[PDB]
Amino acid sequence: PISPIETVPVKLKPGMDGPKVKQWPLTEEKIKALVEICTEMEKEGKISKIGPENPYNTPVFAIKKKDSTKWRKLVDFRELNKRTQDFWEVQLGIPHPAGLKKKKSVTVLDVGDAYFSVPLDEDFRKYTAFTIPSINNETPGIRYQYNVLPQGWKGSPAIFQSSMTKILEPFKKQNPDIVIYQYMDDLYVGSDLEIGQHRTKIEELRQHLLRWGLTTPDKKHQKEPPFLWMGYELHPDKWTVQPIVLPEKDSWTVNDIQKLVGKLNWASQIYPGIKVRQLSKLLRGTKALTEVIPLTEEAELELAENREILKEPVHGVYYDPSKDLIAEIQKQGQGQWTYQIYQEPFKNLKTGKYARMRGAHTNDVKQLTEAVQKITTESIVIWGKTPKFKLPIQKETWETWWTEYWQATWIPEWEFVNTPPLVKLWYQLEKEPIVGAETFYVDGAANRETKLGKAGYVTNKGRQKVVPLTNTTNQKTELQAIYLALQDSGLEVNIVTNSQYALGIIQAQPDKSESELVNQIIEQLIKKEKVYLAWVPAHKGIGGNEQVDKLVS
Amino acid sequence: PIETVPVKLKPGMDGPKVKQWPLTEEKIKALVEICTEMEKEGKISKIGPENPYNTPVFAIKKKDSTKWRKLVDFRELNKRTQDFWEVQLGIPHPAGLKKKKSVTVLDVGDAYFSVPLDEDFRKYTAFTIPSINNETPGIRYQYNVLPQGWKGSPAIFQSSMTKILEPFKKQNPDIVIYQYMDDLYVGSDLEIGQHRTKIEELRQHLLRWGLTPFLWMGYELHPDKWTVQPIVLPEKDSWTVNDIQKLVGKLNWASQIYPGIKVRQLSKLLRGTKALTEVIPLTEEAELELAENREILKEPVHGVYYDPSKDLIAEIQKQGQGQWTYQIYQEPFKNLKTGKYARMRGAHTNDVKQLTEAVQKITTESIVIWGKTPKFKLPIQKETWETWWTEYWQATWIPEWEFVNTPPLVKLWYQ
DNA sequence: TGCCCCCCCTTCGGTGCTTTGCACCGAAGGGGGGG
Ligand SMILES: Nc1nc(=O)n([C@@H]2CS[C@H](COP(=O)(O)OP(=O)(O)OP(=O)(O)O)O2)cc1F
Ligand SMILES: OC[C@H]1O[C@@](CO)(O[C@H]2O[C@H](CO)[C@@H](O)[C@H](O)[C@H]2O)[C@@H](O)[C@@H]1O
Ligand SMILES: [Ca+2]
Ligand SMILES: [N+]
Repeated sequence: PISPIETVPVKLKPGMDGPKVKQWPLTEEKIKALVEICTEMEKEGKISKIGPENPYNTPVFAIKKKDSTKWRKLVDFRELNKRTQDFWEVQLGIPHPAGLKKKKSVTVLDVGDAYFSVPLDEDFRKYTAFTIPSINNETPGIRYQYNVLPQGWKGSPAIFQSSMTKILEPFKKQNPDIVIYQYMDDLYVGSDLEIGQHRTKIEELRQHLLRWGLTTPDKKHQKEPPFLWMGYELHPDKWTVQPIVLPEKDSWTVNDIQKLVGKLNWASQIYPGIKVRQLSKLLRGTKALTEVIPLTEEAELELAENREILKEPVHGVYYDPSKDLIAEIQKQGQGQWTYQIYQEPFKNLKTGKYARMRGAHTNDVKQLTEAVQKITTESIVIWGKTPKFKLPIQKETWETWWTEYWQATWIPEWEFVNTPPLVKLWYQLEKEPIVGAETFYVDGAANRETKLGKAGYVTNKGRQKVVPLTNTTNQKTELQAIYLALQDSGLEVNIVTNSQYALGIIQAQPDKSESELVNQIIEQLIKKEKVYLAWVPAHKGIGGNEQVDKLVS
Repeated sequence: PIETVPVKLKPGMDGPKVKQWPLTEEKIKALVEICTEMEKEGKISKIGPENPYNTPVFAIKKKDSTKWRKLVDFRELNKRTQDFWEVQLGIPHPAGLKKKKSVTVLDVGDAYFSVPLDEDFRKYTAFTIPSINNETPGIRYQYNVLPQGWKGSPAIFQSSMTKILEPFKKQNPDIVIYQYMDDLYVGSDLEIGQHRTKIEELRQHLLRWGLTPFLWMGYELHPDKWTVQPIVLPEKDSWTVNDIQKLVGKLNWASQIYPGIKVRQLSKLLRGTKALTEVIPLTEEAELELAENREILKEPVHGVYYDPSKDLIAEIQKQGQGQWTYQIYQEPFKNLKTGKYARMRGAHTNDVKQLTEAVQKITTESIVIWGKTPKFKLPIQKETWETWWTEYWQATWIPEWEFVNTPPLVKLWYQ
């Protein structure tokens, strides 16, 4: 006699009624394999048959298990999901083996027929109705309603997952010497107990679960390493991911590149140095998923470099709380960053990468800061603390950046590691006008209708320029005016603009941009030795600003 | 045997559904201990996924305090909860609190746990306690009593609050007491020794009801010493073209606040196309223009007053070298207060801690002056703030905020 | 031709000041992974 698992109250959204979707045609091969499964649920009591007073129905189908000889029954509750109340998911994240502490004895279990061992809400079972063709629609057929959590219902995962925790709660509290990682029905259990005591507690747990109707078949009972868990392989002292299959196809479609970049990301968690910039760059564009893409010279090398990393088998280690966490970052070029997290040198807990390009104009320091923020949050999730950082940026560079930037920014306790390429600021704007340097009053303007414009300057030494521009905008002409002044001035220059737009961009010392023009401006700024930018209001009759504003307007 | 005050949400509004953010090991351990004790005492009870609502939770340590304190980010629930002023349960704000020489802030939120919460409203207080490395799915709870940090707690508890304070208020008629969220603000013009003595009396006065994070803590304010930061124009004996350009820019900006400011005579000095470092003398007309502009900036702005029905907004500029400027307003260019902070904790080493301190300081001043907390415009990237601010939060409330990126083209509030 | 969670990369539309162009950001659809 099992302990009845208390039902979770479930309701439909107000004013909404059950689903009525009927069934789509099914192949005879599938219609046949289905009825056999339905009858088994009838026997075990998982499904009741009486359905004449039930006006609802939801389509049904089936697919096979992952490399198994068993079909899987699925119900398209998409319509019922819309009319069902909203739930708060209790699954907040995915455990990671680098967060595990070493244990002397370990076990991995799986609950057999998880969803079908949890009693569904009495009042809700009527809406889970579904019809299966008896014989190609020759006869009417067998209708059923679910007595337990079904597959396809948005409420099944959260309900089963919450019930699984209520069942385990008394076992854990009465056995604090044990660790249990519960992810759905998958179960990890480890202790430093003698193997004999461990097997004892394990069977006590198996009995506890069976006491609430939860079976733990021996086919899924892992007793010997390497334990397969969450897509990894858990050895006593080291862990690793399960082998990665890289498609080596010679003709690449859009979807092929998507699958490739996906596996590379998954591999980046332990294989250090993975890059996907040039490969993903092939994916940018409104191409159909089937269109064939020829790999670029850069993309082909990036794939080759990754292949070399994956050739060798890599393993991570487990977590020792008595030791500090170290996070080390290296710049990979073109806004790419890899890192390693470890407690002892060369024994990584895990690796990862950051390549997000956020913002039209940025620099390496901002990106290194973003990488630090990613690693910090990731570290809190997996271990609940911040690692000490080893960064390829000089204390002086960082001090110069964060003290001068107008936004608040910060990096937790960190030290410099001399591992080129180093991060640096590529130019510095003066805080005061430069004595004896030519003063360029720059300005630009464009016609909103014809999109034609002008950019130019006038200097205190009589130097002047106006350049005509086509297919442009006010903002672009303002950048162009600044660009001209940089090209036409010596190594030191004062520049007076009225473009808040251009000044905001440049004052943040970007070193990279999606704008060809801004990149050209950066290339000039790096060549200068002193550059003072100043803003003045327009149409105030100011110095060369009134003069330059008439020229280009 | 206490009847519960029925509470409703604002019509046409669902409950809060805010995700729980990751917690450091020290904060989770504190929460698991705090909730284990609150569950034994019935103040909270476990719930399941059938409850669709959720509010973030974490833990803080107040200034010079070594013990943890649970903090629920009820900002979303507080915005959706019925305004109790319409229910007449609003707490009036005393204009004389800012005038007292001293003001102590006592954490009285603990008393809210004695009052039960409306059954039908408890589902809206749901929160989830996470686990390290996601070993255990989220463990969800909900409140059965008045939870700390919810705007309804002090409102419902006010009827009980006034009675407890009855005897002390009648014995000390010159003392001001204001209630905001979990805090009590007690001000006097007494000497510090006598002031701290009266505060100790109020504590023991509370335990007289207690027998019938903790209360022992208190923080001292001195609003009579609070100063403002006006817009100032430098004083130079010689000016360069660049100086006058900056000045014309600043004045042109300031004219949105003071409509009488003129720059016509100063602009004409920049008539040529001169080198930025060229020293140019002030004309007779420009000399009077500058002096008259300084005069305008001395007097107050016309038509700026506090409207109790409008939200407060606070902007903050990082000026560098540990300096931080701020303005509080309800209508743009109608600042109710402008100020500056310097040499706070974090100065010269940690921007985020300093800004965190600034937000707390400004909120504390808004509560004392208007009984409102402002919505902040923060000069920081969203990700940078969300990664660190909880490491330095020391207040039992949390203000609303948004993120801005305003390059300082004109150093308007700090020369 | 299902359900729930996490991650990265690209796209796209809403939003607000740089303003009617441009920058930012969150949602979503693609992929990887877990059950
Ligand atoms: N593709 C999947 N869809 C699902 O709805 N599930 C759900 C959530 S986890 C739950 C587990 O199913 P049951 O235990 O029968 O399924 P199982 O294959 O994991 O386990 P087993 O055959 O009972 O040992 O099914 C799993 C899938 F892999
Ligand atoms: O930093 C804001 C950030 O916080 C979230 C989730 O915690 O919402 C909280 O903060 C908002 C900003 O003040 C509040 O409006 C909201 O009520 C509160 O829950 C996110 O929504 C937001 O990105
Ligand atoms: Ca299973
Ligand atoms: N113009």
